[PDB]
Amino acid sequence: GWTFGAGPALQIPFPMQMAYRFNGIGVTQNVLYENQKLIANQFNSAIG
Amino acid sequence: VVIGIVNNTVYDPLQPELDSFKE
Amino acid sequence: VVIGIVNNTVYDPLQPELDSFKE
Ligand SMILES: *[C@@H]1O[C@H](CO)[C@@H](O[C@@H]2O[C@H](CO)[C@@H](O)[C@H](O)[C@H]2NC(C)=O)[C@H](O)[C@H]1NC(C)=O
Ligand SMILES: *[C@@H]1O[C@H](CO)[C@@H](O[C@@H]2O[C@H](CO)[C@@H](O)[C@H](O)[C@H]2NC(C)=O)[C@H](O)[C@H]1NC(C)=O
Repeated sequence: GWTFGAGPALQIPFPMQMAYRFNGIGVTQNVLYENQKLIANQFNSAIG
Repeated sequence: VVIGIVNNTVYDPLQPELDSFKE
Repeated sequence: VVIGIVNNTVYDPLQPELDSFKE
């Protein structure tokens, strides 16, 4: 995540980092937690 | 619907508080 | 004092729990 930007690199699974980065913009993590597949497909289509 | 959800129990604070006084 | 406040009802989670087991 961004935990290496402050101190030591502290690992975290990418769905959970994605969840907190959704929490940082206003929405709650549950929207991501049942839209994970759609979010991943949108990310892949955009990066393609 | 959640991927990777594990099985565990939560603790309701009201459950042991209602029956100690009423029952 | 609030302008534009509408009339509605809220739900108390304690209310159905207290009388279900005590009564
Ligand atoms: C968590 O516990 C529940 C128990 O409710 C498990 O649900 C079982 O799932 C299997 C597979 O679908 C069914 O055959 C059983 O009938 C379910 N149990 C009941 C009581 O209905 C669930 O699989 C458990 N999850 C994990 C990750 O262990
Ligand atoms: C919301 O409901 C309350 C219920 O009390 C309404 O208040 C009453 O309004 C009438 C009409 O002015 C008065 O005669 C009553 O005395 C009021 N009740 C009390 C307890 O003061 C209120 O008007 C409703 N608001 C809306 C927008 O419907």
